[PDB]
Amino acid sequence: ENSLEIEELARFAVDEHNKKENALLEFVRVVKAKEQMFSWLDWEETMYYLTLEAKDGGKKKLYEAKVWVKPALLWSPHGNFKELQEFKPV
Amino acid sequence: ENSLEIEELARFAVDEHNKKENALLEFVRVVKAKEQMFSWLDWEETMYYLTLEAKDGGKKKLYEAKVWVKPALLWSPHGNFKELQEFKPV
Amino acid sequence: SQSNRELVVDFLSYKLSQKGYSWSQMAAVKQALREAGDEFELRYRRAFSDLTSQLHITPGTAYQSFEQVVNELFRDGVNWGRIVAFFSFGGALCVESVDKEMQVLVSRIAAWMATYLNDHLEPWIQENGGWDTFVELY
Amino acid sequence: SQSNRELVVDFLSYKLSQKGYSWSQMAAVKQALREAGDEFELRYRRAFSDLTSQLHITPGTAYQSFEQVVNELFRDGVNWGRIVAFFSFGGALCVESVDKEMQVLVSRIAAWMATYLNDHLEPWIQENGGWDTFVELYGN
Repeated sequence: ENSLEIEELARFAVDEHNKKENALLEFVRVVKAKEQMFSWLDWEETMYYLTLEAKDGGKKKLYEAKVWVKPALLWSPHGNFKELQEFKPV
Repeated sequence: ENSLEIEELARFAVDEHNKKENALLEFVRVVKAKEQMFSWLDWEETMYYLTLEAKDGGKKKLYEAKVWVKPALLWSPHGNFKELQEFKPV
Repeated sequence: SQSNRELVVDFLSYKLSQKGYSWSQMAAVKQALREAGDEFELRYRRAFSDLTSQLHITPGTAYQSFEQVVNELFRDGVNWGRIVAFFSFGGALCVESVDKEMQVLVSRIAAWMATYLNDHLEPWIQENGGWDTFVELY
Repeated sequence: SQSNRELVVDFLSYKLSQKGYSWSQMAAVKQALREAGDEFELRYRRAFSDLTSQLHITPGTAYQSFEQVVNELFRDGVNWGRIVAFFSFGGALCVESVDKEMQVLVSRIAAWMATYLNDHLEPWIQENGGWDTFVELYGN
């Protein structure tokens, strides 16, 4: 499906949160994903708004995460990169 | 002459505090005053540290006020610019 | 043809300024005057308002009217603060002119400002060490 | 003096820009570049921090070595976003030079920058409507 893309983005979100906050959340699943289109000058960016389930001390819980997919600046021709904009519990 | 200016700065302080706080304090007298000279570029401004008694609904409590006085630009009938910094009980 | 070089110097002058550096001594003077003017406009909002209310530029206004208000600003002598006020005052007159769909009068105001600086203020400025002394004071 | 005239034009251009006006069409171009530059550096901090570190500037460094690292920046398509990146790069080089007490390099980097615009980017700029088109792109 397309889903494989959305699941990678929720996984990334958790992994990056763990890196930033020294945390131990375990990804379970994506509950709900929304996209929007954004532009900066003549560059296309995509913001992903994800709701996901993840365990904190084994207790399954709900989290809202915002993830950019922005174009890549140098050497790799038409590449992207991800970046966790925001990550919060519902 | 120096003394009368201090009183007028005490009166303004009460009157101004009376309009922000929607309070009805009645000025009585100035117990104590000290002043500090600030620069801005090559202009001299003054900060006044005032202690004043005033009747809070008939009861005569002490207060501390800071008034900030800046030199006028074009001539004014009002003299200098006055601004209330803080007004709080002892 | 000098277009691109101009964008370049302007951009680098900006980027250097963000770090407390400057492109040239003149750029240092212009940055100090921009920041001093904004600070004047906050810290002396009521006084600046009173100054600005003295004169509204219209197509029929002449230099003498501008010189009249500004002479009053400097009646007790020249100092750096009053110089900053004279710049903000000019700025406000231009902005007011543009507000009214008459940008054409902006040139008049710029010429008038330049003329007043050169005829009345420049001796004081060189007497007191030039615009480099403004820069350290600010 | 010319210099007092310059102080005045620069002050008024600024005070106009704070109310959304401009002194001229050029002062507009300058303003949009400044603001686009700050935006680029803020939102692509790592990719900018990346690009800066690709040239160690010294007083022996020559144009071609600057030409090469920018020839890199644009090889898979010129766009406005990337022209902003090019300006920002020059800015970081100038700041670096001044950090090491080599202010003499600043005017050399600007000259390189201007050479690279006039030789390699000016065709694409005129073909894409010129700098006025950038100002309109940045506006909405």
